[PDB]
Amino acid sequence: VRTSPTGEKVTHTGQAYDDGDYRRVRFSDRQKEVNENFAIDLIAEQPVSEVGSRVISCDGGGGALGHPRVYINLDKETKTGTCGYCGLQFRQPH
Amino acid sequence: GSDRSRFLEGKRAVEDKNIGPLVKTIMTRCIQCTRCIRFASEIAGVDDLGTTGRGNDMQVGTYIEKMFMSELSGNIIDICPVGALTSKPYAFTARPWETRKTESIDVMDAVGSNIVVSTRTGEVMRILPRMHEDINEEWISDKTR
Amino acid sequence: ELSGEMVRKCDPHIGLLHRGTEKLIEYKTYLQALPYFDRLDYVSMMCNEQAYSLAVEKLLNIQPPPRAQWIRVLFGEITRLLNHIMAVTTHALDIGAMTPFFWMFEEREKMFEFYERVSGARMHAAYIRPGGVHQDLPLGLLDDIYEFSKNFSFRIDELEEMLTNNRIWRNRTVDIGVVTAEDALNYGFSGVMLRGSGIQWDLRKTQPYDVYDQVEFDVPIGSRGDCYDRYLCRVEEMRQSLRIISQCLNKMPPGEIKVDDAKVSPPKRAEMKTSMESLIHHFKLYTEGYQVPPGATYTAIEAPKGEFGVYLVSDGSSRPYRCKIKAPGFAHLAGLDKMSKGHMLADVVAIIGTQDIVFGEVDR
Amino acid sequence: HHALIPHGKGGRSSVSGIVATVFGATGFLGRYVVNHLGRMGSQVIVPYRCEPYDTMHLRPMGDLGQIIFMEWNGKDKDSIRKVVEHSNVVINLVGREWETKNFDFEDVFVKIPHAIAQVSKEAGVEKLIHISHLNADIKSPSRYLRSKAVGEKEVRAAFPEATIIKPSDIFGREDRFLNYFASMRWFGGVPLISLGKETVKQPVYIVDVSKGIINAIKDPDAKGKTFAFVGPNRYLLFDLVQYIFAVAYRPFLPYPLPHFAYRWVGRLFEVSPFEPWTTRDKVERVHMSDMTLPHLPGLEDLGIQATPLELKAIEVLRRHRTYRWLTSEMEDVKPAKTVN
Amino acid sequence: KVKQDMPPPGGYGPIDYKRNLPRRGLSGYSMFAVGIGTLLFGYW
Amino acid sequence: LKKTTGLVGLAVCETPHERLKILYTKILDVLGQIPKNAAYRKYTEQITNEKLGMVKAEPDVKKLEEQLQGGQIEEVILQAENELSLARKMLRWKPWEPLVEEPPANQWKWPI
Amino acid sequence: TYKFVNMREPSMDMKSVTDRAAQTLLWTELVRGLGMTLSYLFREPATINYPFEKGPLSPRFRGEHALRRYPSGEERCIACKLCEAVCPAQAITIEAEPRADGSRRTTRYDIDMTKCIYCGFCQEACPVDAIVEGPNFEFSTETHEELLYNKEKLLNNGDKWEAEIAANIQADYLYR
Amino acid sequence: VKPIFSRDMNEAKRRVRELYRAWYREVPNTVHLFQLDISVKQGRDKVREMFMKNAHVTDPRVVDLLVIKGKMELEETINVWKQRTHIMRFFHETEAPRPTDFLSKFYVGHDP
Amino acid sequence: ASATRVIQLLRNWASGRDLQAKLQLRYQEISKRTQPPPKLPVGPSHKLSNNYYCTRDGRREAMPPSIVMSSQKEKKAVTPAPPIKRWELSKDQPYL
Amino acid sequence: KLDITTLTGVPEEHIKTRKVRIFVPARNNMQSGVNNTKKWKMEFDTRERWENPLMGWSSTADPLSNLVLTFSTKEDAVAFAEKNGWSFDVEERKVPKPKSKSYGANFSWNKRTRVSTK
Amino acid sequence: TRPTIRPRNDVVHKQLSAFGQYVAEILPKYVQQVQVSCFNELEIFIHPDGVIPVLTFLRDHTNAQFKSLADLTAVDVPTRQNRFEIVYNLLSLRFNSRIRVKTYTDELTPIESSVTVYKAANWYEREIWDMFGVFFANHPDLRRILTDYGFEGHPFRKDFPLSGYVELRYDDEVKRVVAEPVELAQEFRKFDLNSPWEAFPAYRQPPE
Amino acid sequence: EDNKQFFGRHRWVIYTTEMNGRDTFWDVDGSMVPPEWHRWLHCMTDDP
Ligand SMILES: NC(=O)C1=CN([C@@H]2O[C@H](COP(=O)(O)OP(=O)(O)OC[C@H]3O[C@@H](n4cnc5c(N)ncnc54)[C@H](OP(=O)(O)O)[C@@H]3O)[C@@H](O)[C@H]2O)C=CC1
Ligand code: SF4
Ligand code: SF4
Ligand code: SF4
Ligand code: SF4
Repeated sequence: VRTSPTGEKVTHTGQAYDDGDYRRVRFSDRQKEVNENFAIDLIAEQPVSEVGSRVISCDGGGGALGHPRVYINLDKETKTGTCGYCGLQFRQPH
Repeated sequence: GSDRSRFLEGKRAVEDKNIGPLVKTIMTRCIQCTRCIRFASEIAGVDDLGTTGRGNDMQVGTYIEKMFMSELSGNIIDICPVGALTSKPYAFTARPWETRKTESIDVMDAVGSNIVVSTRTGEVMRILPRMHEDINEEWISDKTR
Repeated sequence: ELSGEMVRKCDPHIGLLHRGTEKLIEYKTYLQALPYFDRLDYVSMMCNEQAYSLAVEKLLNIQPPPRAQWIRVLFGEITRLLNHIMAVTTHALDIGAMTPFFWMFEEREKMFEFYERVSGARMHAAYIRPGGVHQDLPLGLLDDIYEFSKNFSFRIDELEEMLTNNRIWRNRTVDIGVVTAEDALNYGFSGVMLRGSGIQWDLRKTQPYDVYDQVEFDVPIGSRGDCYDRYLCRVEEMRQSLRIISQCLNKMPPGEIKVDDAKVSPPKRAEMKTSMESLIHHFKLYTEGYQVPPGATYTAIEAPKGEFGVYLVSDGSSRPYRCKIKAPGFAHLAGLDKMSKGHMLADVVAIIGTQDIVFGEVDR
Repeated sequence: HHALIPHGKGGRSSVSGIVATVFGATGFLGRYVVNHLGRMGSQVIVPYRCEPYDTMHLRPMGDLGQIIFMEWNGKDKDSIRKVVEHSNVVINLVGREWETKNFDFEDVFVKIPHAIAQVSKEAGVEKLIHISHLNADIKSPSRYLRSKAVGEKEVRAAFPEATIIKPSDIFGREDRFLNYFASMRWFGGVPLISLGKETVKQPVYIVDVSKGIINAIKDPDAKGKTFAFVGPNRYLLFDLVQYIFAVAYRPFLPYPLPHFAYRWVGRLFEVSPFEPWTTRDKVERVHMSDMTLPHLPGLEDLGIQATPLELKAIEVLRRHRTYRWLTSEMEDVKPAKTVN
Repeated sequence: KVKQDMPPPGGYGPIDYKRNLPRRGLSGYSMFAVGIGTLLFGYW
Repeated sequence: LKKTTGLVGLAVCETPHERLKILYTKILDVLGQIPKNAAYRKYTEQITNEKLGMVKAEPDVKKLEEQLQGGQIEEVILQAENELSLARKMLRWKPWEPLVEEPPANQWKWPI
Repeated sequence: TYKFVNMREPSMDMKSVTDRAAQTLLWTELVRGLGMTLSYLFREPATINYPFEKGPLSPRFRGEHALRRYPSGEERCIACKLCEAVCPAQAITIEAEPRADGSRRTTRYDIDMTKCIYCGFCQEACPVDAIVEGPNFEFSTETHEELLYNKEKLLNNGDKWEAEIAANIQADYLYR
Repeated sequence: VKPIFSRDMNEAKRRVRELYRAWYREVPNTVHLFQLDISVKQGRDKVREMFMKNAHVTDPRVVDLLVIKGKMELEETINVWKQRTHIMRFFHETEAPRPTDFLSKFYVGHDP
Repeated sequence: ASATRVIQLLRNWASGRDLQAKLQLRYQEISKRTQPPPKLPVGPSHKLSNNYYCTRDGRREAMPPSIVMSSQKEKKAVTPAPPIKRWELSKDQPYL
Repeated sequence: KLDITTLTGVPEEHIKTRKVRIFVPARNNMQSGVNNTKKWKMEFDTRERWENPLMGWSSTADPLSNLVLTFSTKEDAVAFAEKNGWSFDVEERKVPKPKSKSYGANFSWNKRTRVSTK
Repeated sequence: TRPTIRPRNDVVHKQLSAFGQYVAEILPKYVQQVQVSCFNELEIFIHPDGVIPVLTFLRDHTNAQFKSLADLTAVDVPTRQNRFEIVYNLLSLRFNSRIRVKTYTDELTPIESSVTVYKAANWYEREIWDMFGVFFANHPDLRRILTDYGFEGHPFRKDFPLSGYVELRYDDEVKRVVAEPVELAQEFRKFDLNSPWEAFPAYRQPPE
Repeated sequence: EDNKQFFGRHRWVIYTTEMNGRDTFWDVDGSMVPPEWHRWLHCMTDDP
């Protein structure tokens, strides 16, 4: 969560009010509600799982409590397979 | 079709192919209709897309790391029945029901291709071809699209 | 127009709560329109939901599952208990009693808790939908309903003790609001308004809808067509609803709560997350909705306030072309002027109470 | 820097492009100014020194988010900087007809406006509108108008391109000018210095003043110009008060009072800890005839035709009528004699 | 094994649904007698 | 003699058979004026004659009510009066005549 | 099939006449009603000591909307917009763009808590369980604008109530 | 075509004149009862303006329906069904003037 | 409840009924808030064979209304339906 | 010469300044379905939409922005537009021209229609 | 068997068809078409002139005793020349059956009031006049119900926008609630939901 | 918790006198209840 030149806290979307913008007045004696937790950083932090099969399935964890089950091809050595929903990454060993 | 699935086995997955900066490819969604190959051969004239392999492992796309470059390449996005081939610039931006469709004419060229300008909340979201058998059959150039 | 306190002319002005519900329904899919019917009659939400569901199912040519039907009948009778509690207690409060209101509204709170447990909304739940009911009863709800029903009779008896035989209450209602049976029929009156006058008509028996053919209850009929007789009819109807609730509790069937057709009723969450066809159908049902075969139907139920009807015309799309709601209160408020003739202002208040008008229904 | 393109059809939801800080918006003129700003779609920032309850009436005036209330102190410059930081326009309407222990005429009409103008110039606000009585002059008997003239000089000093609007008595429903004369019925006869024959006044309708201010904000030429706001007709005080009582259908009993006696009475009412009914300054300002300043531009320059007092008097003075005359039409009372 | 909210085996107990307004009080003759006796004692 | 019909506004008729006979005879008289080939006359006469024969045959009010299946006999007399009024208005309306006008081309087409 | 309310005839025997006369003159029935009120006076009151005591609620309660996350911390939303589509009041505004990672995430997610009807849809509709009406009901505000929620506000609510929301979803996930 | 109330334009004009008379006499009573601050002349001018707005109608049925709507509005005003807000809505006081010249529309916005 | 015996007697006598037996306020009789996980049954169409949707497609079995009579190209009198049968007084409680 | 403009209640600006387009909606090229190309549609001219200052939601002042009407035939839509006194522009229906399709042509001996890949 | 699909009752279908033919024969002057829906509902289509005669026939026992007007409403289909379809729903308690009679009208063509026949059509016809633009002749009192006292347009007419043309707010300047042109802060988002593929082949209209 | 008391009064919470830098000795509110105890207090769960 970086801070913009005006002193506002830039959101995860990247939204920050420019010095020219008059809409910054809305926070004059109030606060701008920004979620400190950023999805991109946390998803990056997760370790990459290494699986020995060409295709693996991600349900998001918790079965029916997660996301629709999808099968990911891991043939490409260069790039890890990434779940469309979960965002977790997998790659074949070696 | 039926409203339920009797398929109790694991599904197949296909490694995605990169065919350019305009068409986003998720080949696991491909249904091997071969529309893209026939379009590229017949209309575009570029015989670079084809089927490699046999059986359930049959895959559609350049065997090599070739890029499908043509004026009419974007039309494969429209032709593809499934979302295997999708517009990279338009990816994730909007859903079909939201968009308001306005029928208009392109100005990039003098062909006068008829187009549908899709706008949501006052913002242009995409340009889609409109059928005029005389001027543009169902296709538009990459610059128009 | 009052000469003294005698009402020479009573002219009802409505539309103070007209929210354009019918126009808005045309812009919504059938599922999206379902919450509207909860709001039409705030006191009897689930019955209106059932009426809409019956209309949509008849147009769809699909049949709700049996357990769904029994759940619908049970919660409809609970809604009738709520509606009659509200009507009788608010009528007494307007005529000045003011204690049975609190007494019975405690039980109304308990029935609201049943609503919340099933749906998560104390009132205005979307539980009853075309094709069945959204979710199966939470485990333990039926025994709790039994606990409530076993004791509710004492509360109704105490209310009768307060009001039934009181000289003051009988004076305020004994011969006010008399309506002839032929006048009641012509003016479009339904429910207790007809039955108070002595006409024997209850759609639950004459034209059963969901499972009322399989339950036993007695239609209370009145003899004098007065406010007092209608109050007696409503109390006896509450007791008969308790009888029906016991019957529904004992004979609840096992099985599915929504039609096993994924092109009308959404698939189960696990199936949608595990099966491609289920995911496709969930996506389409929650974005486009289910197309209804073109047609028109007038489906009516014996709602707690009378006959509730929906004239639904379908153009074959996912959104209804026209939806006309027949509110029982409309004709009763129309006949209020005829009923008020020859009475005073307090009699007019009592007559307004007798016809159990919720103006969300009247104005729509 | 803080420039917004206007968008919309001028409705509640539209964006006028006007971001304004209306000082003293919790008052007779502030209400109408804020209403006119909000209807266009402008963003209105209201500095309030009173309880939030008193500002509640202004809450419905604007669409969601348009009206922002920020507490401010006249003595503290930092609050002025906070309020005026993001505004492209600032309107100063801070004025009390009665002096108070904490704030005298000097502070309200000189110090406050000067601080506002200086902080606005520092902040970068494009436009500033300041209000000073038409009768304002450094040699006037009333301290109110004297401080008004000094404040006008100081504001012009701090903000060279500032529009200064000099309005006459502004008659309106919440006015303290027509209500002041009507309220004199409770005390029996209407005390008038010289019976009001020697005094001539040119009242202005409140809506006209607010529309003039808004048009001045809209008008590019208004910068660095002093406008005089005056009504269509000039009246003798006797005729005007008689017309007030006639429209109120209350008996008129004019009795001449010596100036010193009226000043003593004004001193008596000044004693009240709460809002004084009348002050010696009030008596002096009432007696003082409205100045005629042909040089200054007026409402006609801004495009608004002044509404005559006759048309709008019934609005202000109907409430003072008794039950017998509450329903009487406006036309029953003929227009008062005009000294024009 | 299926587990839905179902009625207890054998069903629920019977639920009372009819008016039970009780019969209470002395006979009219007795109440009048008591009132008259009180009146007479008060008079004496 | 039933104390009450049970429906408010409807009073027990002391002479039900006589009233029903008179009403049915009047209905037949009105029907006679209507053209012979009019369906209204044929059907209404068929219904009336059956009702009048039933009324004459049965001397007991309860048995007659069971046979007629029209509810309580007072309701039957009320329906007879309604029929008489209809027959009288029918004569003026002359519904038996051909259709006044065919609808526009697609006035009853749905879906549109 | 049908029952007769009223339709009872009083007995004319001297004892019954005397009883009814006593009721009229001696006000027996009003006394019975008075006794009922007194009995209620001596019964325990039903009032709960709010705020200290809170009324019962079930896991299926529909309250303040919330945006949930995966256990990793990634937001569950995949910008399906089907939850926007099913909203009966059109209270949800969603805009999305491919994020730097390349994932389908929502740049804008707004629920107008003033146009919402708290139907409970989009909790059933949303495929990934991202949007959930949580347990909170005491979110009254002093301004209208506070009730126009933003993606940041919804995510903050999800973080605040995740402990309760997860338990309730666990309780009711099998019924769904 | 079936006439609503008038078979020809002259009859509809007669009905329109009757309605205008009714409004013209009602205007002062409206100003008195609703405690409106407009003058009687102002209200009668507004009545004329409302009548003149539909002066282009050339079809008798449209004129008859307009007279019906005007009679309903007059009934509302004669009673107090309409409030001062409803009566003063005819005078669009709150709405700002909208320029009709081409240049002003060009300056203000994109509207045609 | 927690009422003393004297108050219970007073309330019961005033009511004319035994209030203790049926108490409006709810006690340990209510169902436990936490319940064992459910296992909801599947419906009739959850089969792996002979389940083709064409057989069970209700909507596609709807048909446009049948036209009995159209203007644009003895017999016994008939009624809309057989006349309704009179209701029978309830056995449990014919008169309330 | 039917005119319901006075009776409709529409304000004059929308009656006079609005152009209504009568057309058969073109098929969405993304899909091969043609069911949504079988009925004429009447749609009003687009007007300004601006962003709300508070939330950025698209605001409009055009009452008829979302108004779309379906007509079985072009003449009916024209009649409705004339009766309501809206200026109308009619775009003639576009129908796919008949095509000649041969699977055998894919394997022609001498023509260029032979397909390199199947 | 076939649990999902709704059970069909042919007996009621035959009875309703027979009674529809009965009505068509008795009143050929007004009835144009009678059809029985496959959910067992009977509709008789009548010329606009026949509302009073056909309704009076239905109420009075020519083997039909529909003495209750369930509801009266109109459906605005702009395509048709007579854009309004007046619908009457009647209930016969003697025969426990319901039938529907439908007629058409234009904006300029009056339709006779049925207050004489039924007396519950006063408010229903007033609502039809208020929302739709139909005028019922000889009505005892035709005025607005469910709309504002000064409302100008006729809603429910498929031309009227859902949000309308005017909006109400309180104005401090005039100390009054004042109408103004509608200006939505969030324009209603029109969703095109119809699928390009036909769902019901049974109702496929002829290609023409 | 007092299980003897009737349902709705068996569980109650005594709000803290100081929370998040606010004096709540007199001013208490429902939102002060943390989410984990919210379900216990509102009877959504029987387990504290
Ligand atoms: N006829 C007229 O109205 C004329 C107008 N003017 C000037 O224009 C303005 C018109 O206001 P008017 O209609 O009289 O209504 P007010 O007297 O209510 O105007 C004063 C406004 O400023 C605020 N205010 C007053 N004193 C102070 C202070 N010491 N510090 C900070 N804020 C203060 C008041 O809020 P609060 O109550 O909270 O203090 C109120 O909003 C005044 O400035 C006046 O001098 C000039 C000539 C004639
Ligand atoms: S058009 Fe799409 S589905 Fe067909 S072969 Fe090409 S990628 Fe696969
Ligand atoms: S929506 Fe269609 S294209 Fe997209 S994944 Fe599903 S089946 Fe494939
Ligand atoms: S479930 Fe919620 S967050 Fe996820 S795509 Fe749907 S609306 Fe967006
Ligand atoms: S629960 Fe709220 S967000 Fe979800 S559909 Fe209902 S109103 Fe919209």
